[PDB]
Amino acid sequence: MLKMEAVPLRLEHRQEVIDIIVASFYNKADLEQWLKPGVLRTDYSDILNDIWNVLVERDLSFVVYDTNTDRIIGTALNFDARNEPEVDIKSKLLIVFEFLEFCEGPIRDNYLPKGLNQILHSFMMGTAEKLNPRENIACMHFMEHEVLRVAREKQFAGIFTTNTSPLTQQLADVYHYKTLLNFQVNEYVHSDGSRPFGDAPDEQRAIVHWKEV
Ligand SMILES: NCCC(=O)NCCc1cnc[nH]1
Repeated sequence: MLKMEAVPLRLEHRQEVIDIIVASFYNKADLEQWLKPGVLRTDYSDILNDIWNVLVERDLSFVVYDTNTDRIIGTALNFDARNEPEVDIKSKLLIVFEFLEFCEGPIRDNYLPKGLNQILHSFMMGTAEKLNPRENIACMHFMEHEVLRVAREKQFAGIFTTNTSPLTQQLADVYHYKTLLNFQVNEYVHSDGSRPFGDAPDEQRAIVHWKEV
């Protein structure tokens, strides 16, 4: 059985976390696949490197170790939704985060509690490529169990996230997240009038989830 341990994010974890996040969102990503081409492996390392110190300082993120190998197999990058770093993303990933803000912004700032230390934004969650289905399913449950524990320990009012893959969306629903938006990603219009995910099927959703803790 997979034996896992959730360790808070340390500064030395940068390259291990970047590898996992690139693996989970490069050509495997449900939104990034439609921005092909022009999205390189380094675009997510660039974002993570720009926010790495603040991400570790906020002490809201953790990595998941396989205690049998003492290697990181998963990570949950979290921020206070009302206290996130300012990112000038100079890649095509700007459309992704502008789309996520398009999904989150209106709901966050109008229907979610006001003030800091209220909204725990589970904005990124990744697992290692080597994980087989069982290891991945088990690691996803472990990270969900831990973001709740971190949310309660850090005294947040609830967990807030936009789930962009069918697996994370289903996990959120069986974990009793409330659905606050079920948006069809091929209907989102970029600033230039185009639909960056217009080639995605109608069935691909960006679901904004929220569970009070
Ligand atoms: N509870 C899961 C949160 C998560 O990992 N969401 C990823 C959304 C995303 C896609 N591309 C950039 N961000």
